[PDB]
Amino acid sequence: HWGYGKHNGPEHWHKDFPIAKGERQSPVDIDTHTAKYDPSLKPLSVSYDQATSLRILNNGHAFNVEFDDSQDKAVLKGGPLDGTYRLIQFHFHWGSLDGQGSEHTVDKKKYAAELHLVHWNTKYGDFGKAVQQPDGLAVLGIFLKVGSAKPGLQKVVDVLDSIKTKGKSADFTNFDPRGLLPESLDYWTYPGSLTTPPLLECVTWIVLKEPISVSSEQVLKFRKLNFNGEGEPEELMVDNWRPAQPLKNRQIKASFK
Ligand code: NA
Ligand SMILES: [Zn+2]
Repeated sequence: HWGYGKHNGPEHWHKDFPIAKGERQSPVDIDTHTAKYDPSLKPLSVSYDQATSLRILNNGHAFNVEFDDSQDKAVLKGGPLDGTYRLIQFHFHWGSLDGQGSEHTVDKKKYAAELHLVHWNTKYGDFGKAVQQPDGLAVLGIFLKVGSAKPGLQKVVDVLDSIKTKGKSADFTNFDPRGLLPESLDYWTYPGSLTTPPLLECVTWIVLKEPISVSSEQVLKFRKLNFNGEGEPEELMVDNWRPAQPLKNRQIKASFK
């Protein structure tokens, strides 16, 4: 019954998921002046040319665009990562107004939304086994600010009418996630967790420094989605973000000088 409301939101999650108070929880605030440049970090290799999207699903918390991860098509490697991580899905977190919505913050700044491209380490064979490992996942996080429209996002925006409520899905083939990337791949990285229950501490976070711009109209359509199922009282899907969590004994590294 976890969600984002007063009675089931982030402040309650620890009761069913005690790791919510663990040692490597996400998201965090990125304090830009103390994130040291690490010249040993490699350029990020984002290889999405062969990505096969399949479907888009409203899961009652966000919407997921799902990919065929049965072969090494769309993969992330390099950067802080050892080996190869396969893209399984992407989703967003966003706010009720433009001044909040992101999960990570940058010098306490909240962006209007945040895109998460979720990948699993192929050395573990399946996603379910990967989430039993401290290096099982790599999530590429990209901030969204409101300004000019993002052309590569419009196909997502236009299908949302068909998945308004929890449990609805639609065929979503031939979507190219390269259209959601900014120009620069400069990033910050740190070890963390899933930002929704079960909050598992599996994730190498890679957060890009450069936001993408989306239009007010694009994010307004996100905010017309529903957390509820069909036939139930309408609860707009907004403010589906977890606030920043204590950094504890971690360092955030920058890929850029
Ligand atoms: Na530091
Ligand atoms: Zn997420």
